[PDB]
Amino acid sequence: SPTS
Amino acid sequence: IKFLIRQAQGLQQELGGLHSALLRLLATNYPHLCIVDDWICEEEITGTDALLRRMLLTNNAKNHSPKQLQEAFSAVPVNNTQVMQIIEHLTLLSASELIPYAEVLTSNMSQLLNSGVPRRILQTVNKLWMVLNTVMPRRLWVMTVNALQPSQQKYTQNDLMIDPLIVLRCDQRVHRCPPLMDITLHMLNGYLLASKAYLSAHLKETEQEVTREELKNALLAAQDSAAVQILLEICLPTEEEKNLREVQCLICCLLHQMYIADPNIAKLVHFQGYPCELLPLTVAGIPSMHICLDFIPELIAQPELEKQIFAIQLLSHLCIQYALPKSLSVARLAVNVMGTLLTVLTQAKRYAFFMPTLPSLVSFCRAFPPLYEDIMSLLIQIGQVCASDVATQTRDIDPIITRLQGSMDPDVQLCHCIERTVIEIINMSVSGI
Amino acid sequence: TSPSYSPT
Amino acid sequence: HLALVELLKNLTKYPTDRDSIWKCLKFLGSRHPTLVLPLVPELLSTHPFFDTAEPDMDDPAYIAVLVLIFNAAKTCPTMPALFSDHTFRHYAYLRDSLSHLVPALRLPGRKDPSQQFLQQSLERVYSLQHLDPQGAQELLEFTIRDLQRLGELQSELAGVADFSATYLRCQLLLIKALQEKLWNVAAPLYLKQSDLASAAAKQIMEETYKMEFMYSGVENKQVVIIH
Amino acid sequence: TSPSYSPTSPSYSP
Amino acid sequence: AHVWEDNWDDDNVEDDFSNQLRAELEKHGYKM
Amino acid sequence: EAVRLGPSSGLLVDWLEMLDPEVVSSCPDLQLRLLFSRPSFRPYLLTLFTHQSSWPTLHQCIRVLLGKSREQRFDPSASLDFLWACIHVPRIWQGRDQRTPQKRREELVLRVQGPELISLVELILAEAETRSQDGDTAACSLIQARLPLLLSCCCGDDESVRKVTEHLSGCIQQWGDSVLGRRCRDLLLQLYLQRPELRVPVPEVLLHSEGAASSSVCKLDGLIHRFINRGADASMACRKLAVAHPLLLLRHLPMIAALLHGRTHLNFQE
Amino acid sequence: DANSALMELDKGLRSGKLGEQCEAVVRFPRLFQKYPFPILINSAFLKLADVFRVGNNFLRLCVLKVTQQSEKHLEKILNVDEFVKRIFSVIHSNDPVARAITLRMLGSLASIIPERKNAHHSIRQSLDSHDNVEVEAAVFAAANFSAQSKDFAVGICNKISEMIQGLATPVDLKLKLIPILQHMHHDAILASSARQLLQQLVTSYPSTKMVIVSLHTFTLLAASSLVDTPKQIQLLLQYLKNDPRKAVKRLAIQDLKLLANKTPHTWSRENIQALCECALQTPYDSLKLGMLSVLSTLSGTIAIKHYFSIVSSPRSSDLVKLAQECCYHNNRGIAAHGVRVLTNITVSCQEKDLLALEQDAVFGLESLLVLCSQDDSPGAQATLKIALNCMVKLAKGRPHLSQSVVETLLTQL
Repeated sequence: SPTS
Repeated sequence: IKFLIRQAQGLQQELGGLHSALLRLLATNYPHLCIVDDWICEEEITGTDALLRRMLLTNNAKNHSPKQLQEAFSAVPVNNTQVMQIIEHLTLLSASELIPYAEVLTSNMSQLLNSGVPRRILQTVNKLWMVLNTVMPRRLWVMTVNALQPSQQKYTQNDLMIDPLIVLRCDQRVHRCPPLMDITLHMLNGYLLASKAYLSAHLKETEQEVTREELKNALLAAQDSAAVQILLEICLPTEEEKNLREVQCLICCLLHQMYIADPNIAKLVHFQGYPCELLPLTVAGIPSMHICLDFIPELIAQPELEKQIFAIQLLSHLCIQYALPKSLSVARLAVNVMGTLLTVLTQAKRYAFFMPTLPSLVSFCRAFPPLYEDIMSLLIQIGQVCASDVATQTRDIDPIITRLQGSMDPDVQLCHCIERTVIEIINMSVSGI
Repeated sequence: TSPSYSPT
Repeated sequence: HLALVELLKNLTKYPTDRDSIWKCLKFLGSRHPTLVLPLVPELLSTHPFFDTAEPDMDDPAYIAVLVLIFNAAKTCPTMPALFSDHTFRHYAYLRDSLSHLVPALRLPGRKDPSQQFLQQSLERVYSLQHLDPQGAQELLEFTIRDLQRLGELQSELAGVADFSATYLRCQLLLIKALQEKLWNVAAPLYLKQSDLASAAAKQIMEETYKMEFMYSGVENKQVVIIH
Repeated sequence: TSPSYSPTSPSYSP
Repeated sequence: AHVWEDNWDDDNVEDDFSNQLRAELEKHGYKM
Repeated sequence: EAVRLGPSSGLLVDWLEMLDPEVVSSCPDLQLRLLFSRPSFRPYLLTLFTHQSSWPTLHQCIRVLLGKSREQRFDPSASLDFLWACIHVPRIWQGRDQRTPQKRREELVLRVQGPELISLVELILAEAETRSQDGDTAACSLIQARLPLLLSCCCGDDESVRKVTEHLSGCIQQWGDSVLGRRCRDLLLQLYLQRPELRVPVPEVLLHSEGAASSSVCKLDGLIHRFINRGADASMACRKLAVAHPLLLLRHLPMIAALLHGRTHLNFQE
Repeated sequence: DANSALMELDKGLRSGKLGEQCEAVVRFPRLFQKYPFPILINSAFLKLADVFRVGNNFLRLCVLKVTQQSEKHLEKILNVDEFVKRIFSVIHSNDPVARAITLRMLGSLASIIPERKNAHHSIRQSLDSHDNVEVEAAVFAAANFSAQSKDFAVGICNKISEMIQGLATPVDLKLKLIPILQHMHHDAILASSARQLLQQLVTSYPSTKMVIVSLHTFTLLAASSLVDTPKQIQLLLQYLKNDPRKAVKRLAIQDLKLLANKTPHTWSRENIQALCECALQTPYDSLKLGMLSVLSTLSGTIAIKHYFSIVSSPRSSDLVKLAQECCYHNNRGIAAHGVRVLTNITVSCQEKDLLALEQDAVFGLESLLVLCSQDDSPGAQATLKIALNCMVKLAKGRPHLSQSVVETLLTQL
């Protein structure tokens, strides 16, 4: 995602 | 005016402020001139294929003439190919020279409407009509409408700004022929914007009041809304089939542009309600629809039973299409609303409210397997209350005996609908991975 | 400037 | 999993060596693909029934995870079905953009003329030497701009093309200097400013020096031609 | 809210 | 190309000065 | 159709198009013989027939092309590409959404009948059995290309059951084993249908429909193992679908091969 | 004052009416051509990108036309990433018209952003979407990016080859899709691949409407990437000899004119001889006129020395017979080009047997003088001025015939  | 604006567009560099002032004035007073699609179709391509093709086929193409076109096109059931020859050379012709050919095509589209013509000829006519639309739009609209009236009073420009549904007064043959329907859609959108401008001018003239601006807003809103309703009724399949797909695509495009221009109109159309046969295909077609989740709570809160049914069915097909948490909250609200109406509704209106909205429940259950036990609890409650009604008054077909597995009594039909939807939920969930 | 049903 | 999370820490903390980050993630995915398979639902949010919002396209963290995913999916075929639609078009865009970082996949959506010509033009000039000074001038100008176009056009023939081109410019300059009308006009005048011949001499000497020294590969046959 | 940008599309950040 | 390159006799080639002279002298339009 | 004229053929094509507005007007048998047979401008005329023939004519052409005919009078590649262009006409797909679909949602198809479907699959398998130089690999590639139209045109459990129970005899150049490996994409649950596939015993390298559910069940088993309401499923459902279909877990075996590696973490396991 | 104009135009932008917003938007190009100050340019462009991200689609078309007009100031733009971020950020909209307008603006921004991989990808995806107006806008945008880049060009040539073989989309969209291959002059291997594609295209679609654009794009491609000029010339001569379509032969005329005007020294002796045989074997006066114009241009250039370079008599050469018979042909333009060819060859080459050609040329010359003297047509006066060009060139090149030509001109007086 944008931040895992 | 349009042609001179195009020339000013070309010669912007020499003219200091004139191009600015004229384009402001047209955007102030002639929006049906300054619609966007005609201008982008004007902007075209700089692949120059049109210019090279013109320079190397126009030559001396044996001097095609409007009278020759008229002769061949009056003898068109004897000769289609000469007509298609001529209009091929006409598409090769440019924007300025096309003007003496405006009389023939429009005034003689009736034999085009007659079945058996090839849509290469139809699309050639359509492209020529686009070019004449970017050159001289207003008289083109007048001749097109006065020649598309069904088989004949002669409408005028002022009459068309007064009542643009005359554009929709045309043949059911027009309705089921694709590209002529696109021509009709352009005229419809244009004359709607024109009607806004003309009521603007007439009210500002007649001042020689606050209720007058509100009456203008009401008349315009109801006006384009009724236009939308007529378009959707066109999308309805007729009894005869019981082309259509392309027609539905074109009407979905025009509805998309109207919805993007004004989402109030989506609100008003959905509060008025349209056939639920039209509902799923419009859901698939129109992409700028998912604004509906803003007002679906309001249409649920509306006091009319027909409107509440329509809202629930619309929510069902929305939740099939887009599965958002916002849509999930709206679905949960809808289920609790349905429980409340179950608590408060008498039996005749219970039938009249719970027959149509059960495929909406199977749509909910397809969308949201979290929202699942609530559906089953509501289904069992509506079931046993209808079975208690069947028990109350004497019947014949006896679902209580039928337990171990036409035009009948309402509670019988309701119990049968309930068990059918349970069957559909189960088959869905089995096959749905 | 009417955004909804009048009584509600 | 933890190697990924602190690698993303490093990328979001020092956003300059993201190129090495992407290449090392690529080598990790190529080295062992099968380890990452249970993480595929977790590393990218793919909520089991919801429509997940489209991820950012040029977000470096998302690029870093995507390149690892594709280098894993090089061998194992059991995750195109796991992919979402944004992953499909993002594989298209990443394969379009970073050609050496993601490999080719099987997704359902995405299923010496120059030297000879140079020789031919030069031998054309060499053969067509025996004609009018004017026609020599136009032939020289035409071939000069031709070989200049070729030197722009290719890269490995650019040096030799420009070298022969400046040699032809040299020859044209000398022929113009000879065809100057100073020779038509009688000797004792030599007025002023017609010395295109003298400017030609200076330019031709400078071009010979340039042609000798600035070029890399020259051999003594070329050198004695220069001299 | 965003009648023309569709829900399954990226936001604009600033 | 034109028939004769050193043509002093051409309309659009001529400059502002004897354009003004042309205006005056076409207005005059006679010689004694 | 008769003369083998090289350069003049362009003038002939232009004139035949120019004086025949509808492509199939006077002698449709001759027209279909020209368009499809057992040349060079055939793609041009096929594009014109695709985008320039009326809907009843198109329906009649599809029916007479896919109808029962053992003569093999139609060109297979051109015919099937014509069907694919017919289902992908942009006028049909004019203004609806593109490149944001739902994968569970299948919107529209083209309905076929029983014998029409049988003739269609027989002709596409005949084209698959042609094999001038393509080989098994390009045969599988062409099968991959022509399978989504088969899924669209069947679009039904009855038609799929009839297709899978239609299996030819013989033992050379079968490719019935290929389509009965494609049954996983067809997403059927028939163990009897898997039994012909198991007798075929060929590997799986193409995408499988139930792959997401298989990975979900296997990762659920691993997650329940690592955590220890999911364990009852994580045993019973996975063993049930395992005994139902063998080749699916045969394909998914490397994931469980690289799983179960906590023995170094707990060698003692007390 | 410049700043004053800037924020009053900003207030016009912030005004409610889209008419006044259109006013200020279309008023920017005057301010660009008045104040070339770069900070002012950058701030004006940023406000343009804002109003384009949120405008009502007619403002969007106005901003597009503003960029397409004042394109020349684009190179002095500082905040390129922010400008492109807004303009590209409005491409995810569901409105096909808005997507088409945005793609046209990216085609306009080709001068400052020729490497943007995301722009490449969005163009390539919208190239095979279905909405018509955005398909042709995507074609235009590809036509610009392929001109100012290379890797995008190789991606598009692969995609175009795939589409054309993949048989979807009608013939009109194929016409729009062909002229992208003019910008393939970045490398020889791309040129060769495109050349094979175009040969396959012409052999695959024998239609006049196909062939005309295919040949014209193919010849602009070769004239730009001048490596396969002989292959181009011999293919065109094949189509001029073989193909019976008169319009296609006129294409061959108006294309060999372009090649003869650009690259004359590449013309070869067999090419000249083949064109001469075609000009003899033609039946049609107009096509013979075109071929004679081509030979007139080639005769004016250097290639006549190539045709008469030894290591076959000059009289045995087929050019001379055609030139003589067409100079004495009935039709006036044909005679004019024939006497042009004769004048050019007489002044240019000096062999022993050409004195008879000199005499024939001068006598056919007063034939043209009498015909144009008593014709009195606009085309007649054009051919007359051509004949007088022949006079000046012949008399200056060769002073031998001067008294004869002067007394003939006096007889015409």
